[PDB]
Amino acid sequence: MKQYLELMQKVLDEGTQKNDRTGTGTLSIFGHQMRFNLQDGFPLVTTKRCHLRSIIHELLWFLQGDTNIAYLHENNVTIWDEWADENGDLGPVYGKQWRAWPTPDGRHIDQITTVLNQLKNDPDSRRIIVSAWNVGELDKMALAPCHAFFQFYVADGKLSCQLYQRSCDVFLGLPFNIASYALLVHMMAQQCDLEVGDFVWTGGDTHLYSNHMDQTHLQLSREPRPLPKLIIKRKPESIFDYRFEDFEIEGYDPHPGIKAPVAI
Amino acid sequence: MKQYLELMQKVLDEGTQKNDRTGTGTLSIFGHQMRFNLQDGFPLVTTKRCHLRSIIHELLWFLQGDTNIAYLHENNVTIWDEWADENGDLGPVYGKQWRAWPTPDGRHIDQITTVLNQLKNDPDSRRIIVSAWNVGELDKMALAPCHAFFQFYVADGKLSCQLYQRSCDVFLGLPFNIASYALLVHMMAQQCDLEVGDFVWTGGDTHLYSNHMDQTHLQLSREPRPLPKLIIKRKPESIFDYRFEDFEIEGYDPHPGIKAPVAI
Ligand SMILES: C#CCN(Cc1ccc2[nH]c(N)nc(=O)c2c1)c1ccc(C(=O)N[C@@H](CCC(=O)O)C(=O)O)cc1
Ligand SMILES: C#CCN(Cc1ccc2[nH]c(N)nc(=O)c2c1)c1ccc(C(=O)N[C@@H](CCC(=O)O)C(=O)O)cc1
Ligand SMILES: C[C@H]1O[C@@H](n2ccc(=O)[nH]c2=O)C[C@@H]1O
Ligand SMILES: C[C@H]1O[C@@H](n2ccc(=O)[nH]c2=O)C[C@@H]1O
Repeated sequence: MKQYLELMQKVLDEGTQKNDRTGTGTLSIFGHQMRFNLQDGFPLVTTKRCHLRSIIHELLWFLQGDTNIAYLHENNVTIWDEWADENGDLGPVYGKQWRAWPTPDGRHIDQITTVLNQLKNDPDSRRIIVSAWNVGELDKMALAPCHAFFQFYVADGKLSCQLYQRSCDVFLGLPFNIASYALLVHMMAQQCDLEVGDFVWTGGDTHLYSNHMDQTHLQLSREPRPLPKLIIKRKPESIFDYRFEDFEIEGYDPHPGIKAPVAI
Repeated sequence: MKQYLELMQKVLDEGTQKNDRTGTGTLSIFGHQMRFNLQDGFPLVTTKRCHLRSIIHELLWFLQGDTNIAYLHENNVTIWDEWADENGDLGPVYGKQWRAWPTPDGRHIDQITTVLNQLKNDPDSRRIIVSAWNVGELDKMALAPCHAFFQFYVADGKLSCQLYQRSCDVFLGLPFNIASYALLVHMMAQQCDLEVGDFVWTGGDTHLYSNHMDQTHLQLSREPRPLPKLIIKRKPESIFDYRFEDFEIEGYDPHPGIKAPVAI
């Protein structure tokens, strides 16, 4: 996509070499922002082939509150296996913080049905936030939340969302995280009878690992293709009632897949 | 400053008209980021006289983990009055979250000591974050945090910071928060023997109240002058024992103050 390829060229032209926990080495810039107007097409990268099947099942899993990879295995998704313990558990990550964030006095807040009552009854609220970054449970988590915090906004009968991603692997993770959120925004907009506004992405430490460099320049040599289209064949009673089958992507013509190692 | 004046102009040009919770009405955009290189000078506005005495007692009040306006009345700063109760408490806002975030199991987390040790023992960390958006305790706060989340970063011996502001009064609140956070990056860099880097400001619902149009046009017609320079006169034993005496600004020659009505 024009925004994505421009970002990669920006950490390659402006990035500094860092070191990290996986010990792999990275080129890194700090602070970046881009916008996808969702009326223009579903933001799924066309200059390498992406696997939607993993993106829809991961999102459906987050919305059910589940944090054990059993659901994901049932559906042939293996994206979280490396971080999951003996029993499939990932600890209190995204799904749990979203559906049941624990309070000091034993309550639990459901941040997804809350954001939906705000979109319905007070869409002009400046408080329409969901946060996965609970400081109090980070130590019990498999990996610390990358897509940490996000906020919805309504303007001319259209729903917009801004994510703050504190750490971004531009080659491997970012294709995934922007199609995940663009898909959450069509689901909230279908439920609130609103149109789709924009997906604003904001990055903290936005980087490219050293062992993703030739791949990065291979992708960068491709001309982006026309952006796909999301067709939803049903309007479930709730945001928690979607199924994989209700989602169709039309017009998707990517350049060939590019393979690359995942850091530990 | 040029970055700040441009956002004022982006909200008047592009802003949508919204009805906010005070009934006053706002010119509003969603999603904006501004980068400040703190080597080029202290980012205090010069097209209107900003008052650093309130900016600095509030930040030392925050680092103390105090949520009561008592200390703030002793130093003649009146910014928190109409939101405190009849005993002076604001409930667990910023300072309580920064110094003592409560787990569901009794314990507390000191996010500034956590960040101090990360900049001194793991400076390449992509988790150098402090958050004040505690979803369990939002009910308990006199006002939900506007400056909700921030992340530090170190690259070639420089300390950077990025703040996410979910709500921003451009004419009134924004000069205050830019000076406040840029001030903390100097404190942190001084304790951690680092040089100062960029101050990335990202905003969600960025807005200008309708009753602030006159003052905006007045300020938008004034030319930005040289940024001040900040001096920290002595080096304290920790970040917790600084005082108002320790801070100074040479070369700050601003335009007159500009008086504006506050909305509640
Ligand atoms: C983001 C996210 C969720 N996640 C979780 C997640 C966890 C740790 C991480 N660690 C690193 N180094 N990079 C990541 O982006 C990352 C992502 C993902 C997990 C696997 C793949 C992956 O291996 N990629 C594809 C290859 C093609 C593609 O990029 O889609 C694959 O399925 O093999 C992607 C995302
Ligand atoms: C941001 C923040 C913290 N805060 C808290 C805070 C809380 C609620 C708010 N509500 C509204 N409507 N706008 C705000 O900017 C705002 C700010 C502030 C409090 C007061 C001033 C203010 O009125 N500044 C005046 C007078 C202060 C002075 O004399 O120094 C000025 O003209 O500078 C700014 C920020
Ligand atoms: C933890 C490492 O994987 C990256 N990562 C992880 C999860 C995710 O949603 N997106 C992403 O890019 C961040 C960092 O490079
Ligand atoms: C809640 C109202 O006050 C504003 N507000 C509050 C605190 C702060 O630091 N900055 C700011 O702009 C946001 C909105 O106009």
